[PDB]
Amino acid sequence: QTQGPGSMISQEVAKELAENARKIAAPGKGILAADESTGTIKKRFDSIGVENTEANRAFYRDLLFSTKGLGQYISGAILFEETLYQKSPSGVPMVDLLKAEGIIPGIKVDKGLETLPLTDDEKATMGLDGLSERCKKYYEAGARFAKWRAVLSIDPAKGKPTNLSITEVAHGLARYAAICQANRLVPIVEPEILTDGSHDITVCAEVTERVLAAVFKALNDHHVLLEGALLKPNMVTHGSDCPKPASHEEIAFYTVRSLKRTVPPALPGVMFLSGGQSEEDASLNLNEMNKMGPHPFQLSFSYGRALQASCLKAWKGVPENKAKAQQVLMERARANGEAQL
Amino acid sequence: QGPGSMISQEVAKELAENARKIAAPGKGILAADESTGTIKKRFDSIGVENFYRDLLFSTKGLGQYISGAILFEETLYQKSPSGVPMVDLLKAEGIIPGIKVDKGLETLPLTDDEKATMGLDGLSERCKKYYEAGARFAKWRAVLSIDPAKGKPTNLSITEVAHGLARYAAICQANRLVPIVEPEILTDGSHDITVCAEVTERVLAAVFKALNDHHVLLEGALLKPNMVTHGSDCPKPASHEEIAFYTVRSLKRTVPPALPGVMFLSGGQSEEDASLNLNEMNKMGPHPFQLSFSYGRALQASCLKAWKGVPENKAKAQQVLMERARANGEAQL
Amino acid sequence: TQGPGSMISQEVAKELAENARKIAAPGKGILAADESTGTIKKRFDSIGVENTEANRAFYRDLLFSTKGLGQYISGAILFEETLYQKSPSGVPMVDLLKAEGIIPGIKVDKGLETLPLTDDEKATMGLDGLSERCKKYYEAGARFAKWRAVLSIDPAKGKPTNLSITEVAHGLARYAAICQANRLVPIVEPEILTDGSHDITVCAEVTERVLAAVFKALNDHHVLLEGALLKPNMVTHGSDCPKPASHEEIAFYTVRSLKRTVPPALPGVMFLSGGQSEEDASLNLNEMNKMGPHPFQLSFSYGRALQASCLKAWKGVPENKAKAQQVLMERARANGEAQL
Amino acid sequence: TQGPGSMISQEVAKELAENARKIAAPGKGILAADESTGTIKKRFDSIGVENTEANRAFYRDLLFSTKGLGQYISGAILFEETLYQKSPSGVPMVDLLKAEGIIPGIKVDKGLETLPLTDDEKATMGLDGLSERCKKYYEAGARFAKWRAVLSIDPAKGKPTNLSITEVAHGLARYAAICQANRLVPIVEPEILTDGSHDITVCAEVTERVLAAVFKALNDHHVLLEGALLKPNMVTHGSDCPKPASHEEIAFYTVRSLKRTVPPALPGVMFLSGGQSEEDASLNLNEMNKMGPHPFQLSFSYGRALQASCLKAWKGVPENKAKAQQVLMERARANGEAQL
Repeated sequence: QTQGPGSMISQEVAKELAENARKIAAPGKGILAADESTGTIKKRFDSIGVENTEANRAFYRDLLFSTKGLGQYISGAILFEETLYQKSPSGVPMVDLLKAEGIIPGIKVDKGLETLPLTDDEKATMGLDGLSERCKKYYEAGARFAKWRAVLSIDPAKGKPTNLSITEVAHGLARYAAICQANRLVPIVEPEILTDGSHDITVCAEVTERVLAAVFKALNDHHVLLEGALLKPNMVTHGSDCPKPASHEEIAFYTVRSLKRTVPPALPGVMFLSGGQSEEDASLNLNEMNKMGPHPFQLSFSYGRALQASCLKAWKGVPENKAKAQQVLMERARANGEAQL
Repeated sequence: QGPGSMISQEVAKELAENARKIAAPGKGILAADESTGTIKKRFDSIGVENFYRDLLFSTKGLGQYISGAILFEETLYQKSPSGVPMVDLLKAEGIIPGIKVDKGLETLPLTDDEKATMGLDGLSERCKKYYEAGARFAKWRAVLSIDPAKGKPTNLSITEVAHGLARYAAICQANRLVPIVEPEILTDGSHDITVCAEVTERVLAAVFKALNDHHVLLEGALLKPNMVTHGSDCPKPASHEEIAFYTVRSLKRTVPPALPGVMFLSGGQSEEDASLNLNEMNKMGPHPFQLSFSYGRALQASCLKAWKGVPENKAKAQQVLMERARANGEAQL
Repeated sequence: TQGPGSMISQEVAKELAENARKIAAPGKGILAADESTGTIKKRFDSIGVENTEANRAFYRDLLFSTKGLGQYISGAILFEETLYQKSPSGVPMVDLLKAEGIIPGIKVDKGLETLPLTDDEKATMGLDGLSERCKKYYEAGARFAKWRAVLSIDPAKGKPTNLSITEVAHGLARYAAICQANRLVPIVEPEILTDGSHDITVCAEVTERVLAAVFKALNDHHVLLEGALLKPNMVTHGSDCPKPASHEEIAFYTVRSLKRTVPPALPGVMFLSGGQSEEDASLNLNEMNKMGPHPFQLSFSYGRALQASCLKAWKGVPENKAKAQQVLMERARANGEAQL
Repeated sequence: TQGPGSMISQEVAKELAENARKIAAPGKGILAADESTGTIKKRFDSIGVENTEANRAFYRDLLFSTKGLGQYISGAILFEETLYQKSPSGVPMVDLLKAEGIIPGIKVDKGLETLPLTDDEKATMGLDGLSERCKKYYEAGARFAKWRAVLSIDPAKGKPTNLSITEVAHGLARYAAICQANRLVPIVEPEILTDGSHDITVCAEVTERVLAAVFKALNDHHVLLEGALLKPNMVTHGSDCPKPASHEEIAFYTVRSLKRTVPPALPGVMFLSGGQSEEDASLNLNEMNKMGPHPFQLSFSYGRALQASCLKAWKGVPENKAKAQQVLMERARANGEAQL
């Protein structure tokens, strides 16, 4: 009587998933969000007088990924599907640039949000249909991790998040994570609890701990390998309309505590969203968290698109401005990494 | 209290009434809209190749014996050679259109090939479109296996099928479609009828708890399970009376009587075996829900056998189609 | 190939089913005669009677020896003392009940205790030694059990909380399985209090959630629904609701919540009636029965106030015995026929 | 904001965390001296000593009066009598313990009972009266509790079934919450027996399912993990397994199963061991500690065999006190050093 090999992730894949997961959530570093859609790229390119063409998107993302030494501060890069199959102007596959900097490619694989019937606009995350085939293709193209956004909200008067909300989120997250790992992708698990409301931080801690207990029990039920998975929740914070906002030390305290109360330490890392300005509250919050411990999980940042805002402004679509632009990107990347510690 | 917490009185009434009509006394559901390939096996006994849908739909009086018809999506938008939409022909007969909306099966990772049913993505939009085109019920098939040595059906299997069914059902009702819930427990294996009874009760308990959690209106839903039987390689086959007994017991043990009907899958049985089993079930006193057995395949079969591929036999082909529809229908009374 | 020890035996299943069917008779009801020494002290004081064991025996003899009472009473709840007690003329109480075909039963829980770190939400205690108690009670002639679980409705405080529901359903399932392991019919009692100003739609919602969880739990614990009974509260508005539901509304919602959650294998559903034929509960169950035939039998578990006028008529003095019994006989009668 | 009644207070949380941290000391272990009157009657009969309260008191006093014992002992399990016992010089046993910094605790469950219609799978009884017992125990000086749950592994029979796991988790979480509501640290004890021929991978799989369920339930019942301790079996092959695991494998899978399921807020995990320094468990725990620093402390809860040599050195002779204590001391020392 033994466990069948078909019931476990193989040695090869478990080692790959663990190694990649560990590299992606590096404390010195962060994930570059370079996955704007055509529609979002239009707004950005417009701000600098650049025409939104496929070729120019290739110029822009070559500008990002070919920045010499970026991998010292950037652990991974989120790509739009177009970019995953795209070559630079000089003929170099985007994934090859990333590889040259040791930056790990990833991609969003969900199909967005849909209201759960008979809830007060509480949301399910869709995308399981054809997800395995997508993950296979993506891995073959060079992606090594996935994203999948789930959303919960807090509203005590309306009983949010309802049981159904939490059940759905946990199930979707677990299915998506197992499917990812079946296709050799590290899943980034993302139960995002919105800050909408005037609840204070203790409420957010309570909700967070309940949601995370549920999510990890679900991950265990679906045979998800925590050693090859990552967690990206919101930090534990007061609601945006709370009249008594938490301090950075408090946010650090409650976030570390919720994680330690619910996250098994087999999970190698927990990441949080930062808007990529080194002085912003998310930086301060994470720095305060790192002052504590050290922890059973690596802490790291997933950077919003604004990280490369100045890079864009420096470049302006002008070839001659590449070096300058890339210099700027480095200094932002470095400074955000350093701000964590 | 509150507004968007409940199904409206209007919609709940429509769903309840349509579920009632679908699971009507003395009637069955016609399953004769079939694909290109699957009618090669069907044709090659009658030996014609390539109107048929017209032959099925233009059969006057069929509503007496047929409560619903299963259509493909394309058929919903299709018109008669006289410009009449197929769904308007079905409507004139009082026959309710329905459609299978799941996207088939996919292995649950790290299980021994137990299956998730796929198809929630875009499902709500599809359902809205189908209602607009005239569909009033939907069908979703989940599959589970029995294998005591391998712990099948596993907790993950049961959990996934219950989740997918409840999700599907809630979405259907959100788009004014009656959901037909089909948790199919395969008869593979050597287990006897007591094992199937035990598993069926566990599965249906999980499924109806999930349906409650997802706010599914039972009054506007329908259940389509296998009858409870011995496994196909079982050395001690169950009698008709035993099948009746354990099937009725499993249902009474797990299914709230707000559900208007239970319409059994053919499950690999003969038409007359299924008829006999249902008869033994009817012997077992009045039930809180309508019980039906499936026979669309047999109807389509004998109609095709009458047709033989010649345009001359149309009338005859329709007459027998009515006759058999009657015989099967009245067998359920 | 399922195995013997995984299911209630045929004989015991038959016994449980038959006793359950008998307990939930439509024209009849359960007599609540299980006053504690203290309660019975109170309303013995109400008629100037010294609360002694002998006088309690007099009183319950007077109840259970009413000739014909079995036409309107299907079961009787006893205090433990009474289960082992003889009438003053030497007849075992259970023998008196058996002569009238009245089935004896008894409460087996040990009351309520707050769930830690909840807002005063309650677990029902009583599982320790419960099996042994049921065995002995059966041995003494008991054939059904009672176990009160409590939940509250409070939207502002998220009540009933998931932990409340989970605890109640676990404890109920546990209790019921043990009962049946000792050949007792368990009366499953998830009582949802009427505290609050919520209207009837809120109570219907909560009742349906709670009952769904309860019956899933009963299934998880291998409980035989065929040999069990349910006694919930009727679905109603809150005691402080400004817009109260009507009798017809109450019937509609109660029947609907049951049909939406209770599997038909369950042979009966009982409700609390205060023992008067004209009160709200009677009219409610009446509207319920007017609403066509049901998968479950509907019945009444009468409160200790039913035999009150019998006690007033008795006044402890022996000469009134017959008289007292007459009163009882009519009372039950009036309460029986009113259900249908 | 969150209600203060929804959380363990700062003072109590701090007390629980500190006591838990002290109990799960890596260089130490828990002394088990909670024999009942019968058990101690057997152990005394082994060395020709009359089993009286006087002699029991002498024995307990000899154990707990060992000066310096607090170096290798962080806790002591007492039988209820011992908690209220005094030395011949009138010093409370718990005060002797306090002087050595050794923390007292007590087993509070009421043993196992078969879950109905299971193949003799066991529920743990003891929740009735548990809160009151815990309050009294704390008042007498108790600071931790023990509660043993038992599961088995049998693939052909589908053990541990869902009901077994569900029950174990429910009982453990209720008990944990009640302890913490009375300021006791609960040691949570989901014991998975080694009966069977399965190999270590099966045990690991089962352990991970069981622990996942236990910890979800601990969360559902608002159990403060910072003030709790876990005491599972090590992950090993079954006792009849033909292909036994190595010490390194046992360490690997045990550590893995814990890291896969146990949140790092839990200060420590303790395993069961005999009083033998070079026994399997000691080498296993040793192999575990070598696997770098862990998110929780690893420790030992010793069996009643630890003091067997002390008990034998005593010989019931008062003059033999001083030496016997040395025998315990040494016997403790090795056991502490064989862990790290």
